[PDB]
Formats: sequence, C-alpha cells, structure tokens
Amino acid sequence: GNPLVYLDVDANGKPLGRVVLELKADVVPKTAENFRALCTGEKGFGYKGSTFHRVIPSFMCQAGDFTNHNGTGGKSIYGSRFPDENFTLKHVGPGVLSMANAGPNTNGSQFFICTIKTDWLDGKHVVFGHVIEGMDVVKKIESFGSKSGRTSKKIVITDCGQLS
Ligand SMILES: CCOC(=O)CNC(=O)NCc1cccc(-c2cccnc2)c1
Ligand SMILES: [K+]
Repeated sequence: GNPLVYLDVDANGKPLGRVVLELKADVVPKTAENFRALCTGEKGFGYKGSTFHRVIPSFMCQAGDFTNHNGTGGKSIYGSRFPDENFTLKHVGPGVLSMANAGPNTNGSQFFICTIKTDWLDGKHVVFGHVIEGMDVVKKIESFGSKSGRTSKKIVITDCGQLS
C-alpha cells in the first residue's frame, strides 16, 4: 500500500503535534519513495532536525531544506535533483503535499503542505500526497508564518518516520 509517514513538529522547542501524510506511490513512485526515505533517515540524511523555513498564511507551509535551512539547499536520495515524475495529481485543496522546485526538473527534498487550494501550481509542481491527520497541526505551523514567508518562531521537524 501507499506509505503513511509522519512529521512531529515543534515551535521554539514546544511540540505542536503530528502531521500524518499519505504518499501516492501508486501514482508517483519515485517522488513518494524519495520523501519516505527522507522521513525515515535510512539513507543517512533526511528531514529530522530540519525546519519549515517558509510559511505563508493562506497559502502553504514549506520545508525540506535540510542542508541550508533557507530554501537554497536540500537534495534527494537519488542525487542533487531529479526529474518531474508526472503532473497527474492536482493541487485540489488544503492538505495537498507537493514538491517545491526552482523550475522544471529541479526536485530535491523541499516540499510544501498547502493551506488553500493552489491550482495555479498544477502542471508545475509534482503533487505526491496529502494530509491524513493533523491538519490542525498544519494550521498551527501556518500561524507562525507571515506574508513574507518568514516565521516568527523556529519551526522544527523534531522527529519523523514511517507508520506503514
Ligand atoms: C509553493 C512552492 O513554492 C516554490 O517551490 C517556490 N520556489 C522555491 O521555493 N524555490 C527554492 C527551491 C525549491 C526546491 C529546490 C531548490 C533547489 C534546486 C536546485 C538547487 N538548489 C536548490 C530550490
Ligand atoms: K499572494
């Protein structure tokens, strides 16, 4: 079945809760496997201890830059970047999990969780999952963002992994 993974998130060292995500390995197996492996840390690197570096209320919460912690880094389990797998899944609403990028075929490790429908990203960002549980946790993260994307507290994925 599709992986179920989790991110345990804190704000300045205080726990906000758990976000549980389904990864659509059935539609985007390579993108799903990348994220799954970065949650478990099984390749020797990943998301544990990294931050939500860009959080824009009424838009999305962005994370996964585990090298530079600011949107300029990250890498995949494959290499520094990998191709856009397909654009089959769309940005249909809040809770969509999608790859951040710097243009075509630049996926690494950065990702975003949508807090609104972001349909203008369809065909540009590879959607690969959605929130199963903890949209209230996403909403708390969203609360610490700003229109500039800068966060008012340090938002940290303190643990992460695979449930099934
Ligand atoms: C809502 C999603 O928004 C975005 O993706 C907007 N764009 C960014 O944030 N770009 C920053 C970004 C995102 C993903 C990969 C890279 C990258 C690629 C290659 C080498 N180094 C870094 C950069
Ligand atoms: K805007």
